[PDB]
Amino acid sequence: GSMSLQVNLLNNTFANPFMNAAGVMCTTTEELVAMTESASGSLVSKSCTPALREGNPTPRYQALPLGSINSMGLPNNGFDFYLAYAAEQHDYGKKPLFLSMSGLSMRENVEMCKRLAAVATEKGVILELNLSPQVAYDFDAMRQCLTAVSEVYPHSFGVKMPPYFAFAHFDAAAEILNEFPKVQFITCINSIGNGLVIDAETESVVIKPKQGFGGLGGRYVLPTALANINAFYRRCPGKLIFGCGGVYTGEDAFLHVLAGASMVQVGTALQEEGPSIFERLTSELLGVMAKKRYQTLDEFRGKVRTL
Amino acid sequence: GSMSLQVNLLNNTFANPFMNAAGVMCTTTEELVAMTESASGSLVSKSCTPALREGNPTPRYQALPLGSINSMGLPNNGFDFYLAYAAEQHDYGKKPLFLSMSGLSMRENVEMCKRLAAVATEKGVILELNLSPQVAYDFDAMRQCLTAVSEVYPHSFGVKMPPYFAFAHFDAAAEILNEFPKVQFITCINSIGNGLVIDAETESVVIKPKQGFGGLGGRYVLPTALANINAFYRRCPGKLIFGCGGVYTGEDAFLHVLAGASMVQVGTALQEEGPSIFERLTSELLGVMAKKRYQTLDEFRGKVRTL
Ligand SMILES: Cc1cc2nc3c(=O)[nH]c(=O)nc-3n(C[C@H](O)[C@H](O)[C@H](O)COP(=O)(O)O)c2cc1C
Ligand SMILES: Cc1cc2nc3c(=O)[nH]c(=O)nc-3n(C[C@H](O)[C@H](O)[C@H](O)COP(=O)(O)O)c2cc1C
Repeated sequence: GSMSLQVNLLNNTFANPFMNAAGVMCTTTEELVAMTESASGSLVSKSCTPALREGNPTPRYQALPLGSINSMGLPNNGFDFYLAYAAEQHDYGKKPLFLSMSGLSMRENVEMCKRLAAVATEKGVILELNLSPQVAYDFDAMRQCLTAVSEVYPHSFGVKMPPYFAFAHFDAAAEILNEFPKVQFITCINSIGNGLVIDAETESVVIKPKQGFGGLGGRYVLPTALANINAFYRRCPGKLIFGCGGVYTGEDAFLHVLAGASMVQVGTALQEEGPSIFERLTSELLGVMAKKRYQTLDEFRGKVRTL
Repeated sequence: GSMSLQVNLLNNTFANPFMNAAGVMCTTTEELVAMTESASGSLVSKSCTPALREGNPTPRYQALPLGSINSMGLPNNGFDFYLAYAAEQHDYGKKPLFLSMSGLSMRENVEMCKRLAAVATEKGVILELNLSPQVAYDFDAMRQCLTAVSEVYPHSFGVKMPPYFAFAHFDAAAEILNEFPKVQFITCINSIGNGLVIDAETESVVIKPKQGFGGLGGRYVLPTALANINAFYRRCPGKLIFGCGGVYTGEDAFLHVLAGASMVQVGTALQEEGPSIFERLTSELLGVMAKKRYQTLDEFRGKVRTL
């Protein structure tokens, strides 16, 4: 019968839940256009700092059989660039736009948010604030960051979270997030931090920054991502959860949604395949839903069965 | 090509670096005997509490294409049983023995160590104290725990660590462990905590306890294990590191050792294959060493090349 990947949230309509992960194929004008032109339901711009940033020395990304490792070091074109893309260039007629922000201090985030507010009101761009020790592993730094943005930014927004690995941490993070009604979505997860890939043939690490230590993505991270999606799905019932981590197929995405995901972001798989991946993912997810006789995402979002 | 997998540490000689991971295939008398009869260089008994524990309701372990998920809940025969095995049954002639301890409180570890001391002294059993919201993720508690144990246990021991994901955490944990000369080895890592596996066919989780959340092992964890091994190798130059996580082949073990491992523990792969796996692994590591023109482990232990 009839089937739909449509999602409705944050006062927008999305043709499907798929979008890129912040930082993957969303740095340059061409990349942003290409994401807008793709079959994805949305897109998010590369996490930005106030000024242009070169990022870390190369090699700083390596694809792997089971995913990827990277230490990009936030290379990006600067806030003015992404702001201008949001203000003047993005076709909102095609799909909604998220802007990812990753200031190097609280003060940097405060300053960009003050400027973002106008473009968010007028054009409807949606902030994804990157919190992902790094800010979200320090609950005090995390509270302080959110308080500061909330104070100065007169709009809803969402937060991109590093993975946690303990229920006490799920509770502590959710408790903080729930004190901020402007945080209306939570993106789980960023990379699994600081893995170390060694190439047995060269007896060496495979990226240059940080003695070879870098964030893991891809097949490595799927169960951690599902854990985090579901953990915050349960503990933040007043908020949406966006999934990110280990999506290569419609079936993978199906798992994200079962766990509680509203949108589903694609990192490593998109890096390897390019924006055409979104045509395949939509098809595949529709195929999974057809075989299981689901017609909408609402039917099974967050309905994973426990034993 | 005269090669040796010999390891020498804590006044002991080990034929090869391989042993079981604590908790895999060593809960019962039969299992400990089979581990002693196997080709492994050593073995460690199931993490013990003061009294026997039934553990969590089943299913509580699931093997996966990329590894395993479990929430066993420390099922074990109790401290008296493993103490008795160490004191009266274990053939130290065949290989050295480690005893893993996991009291649920500092007081419980203290009282077990008081009684373990005499057996360590007399028979040579070596303690691996399991610090893996839980205690390893709380740095003040960790110091307190090690102070308490160090006060009553006049022998070298090692600690079993959960993975960390941030350089600031590597630094903080290492600084504590470096306060304690009795901590002569560090085992990296326990499982990646609280993953969530969801079976797309059944639309459900795969283990019963804790709504399907459980510790991940196997291929999922290898780069995290290598990071922690190398992280602690670097920051604790006075100690040895035992690797644990994602070892299926002699090549995996080669990577553990390059990262800095002295002993190499085998969990998931051993659960799936049984103790004969140790003949395969010794054979495969020698093959990898012959191809790379190494004769001994310390020729390349810790010698991973950075860029
Ligand atoms: C090359 C690269 C660049 C990334 N850049 C960012 C970023 O700028 N901001 C961010 O929040 N996450 C960033 N990430 C993390 C991804 O957004 C995503 O959280 C992670 O890769 C998990 O998704 P995957 O398993 O689909 O790769 C990056 C990941 C990669 C591989
Ligand atoms: C069924 C099972 C039981 C375990 N029991 C223990 C335990 O009692 N004590 C402990 O420190 N670690 C325990 N672990 C964790 C392993 O020691 C090891 O740290 C982890 O499985 C990663 O190694 P692997 O990737 O080789 O599985 C257990 C793991 C599994 C799968």
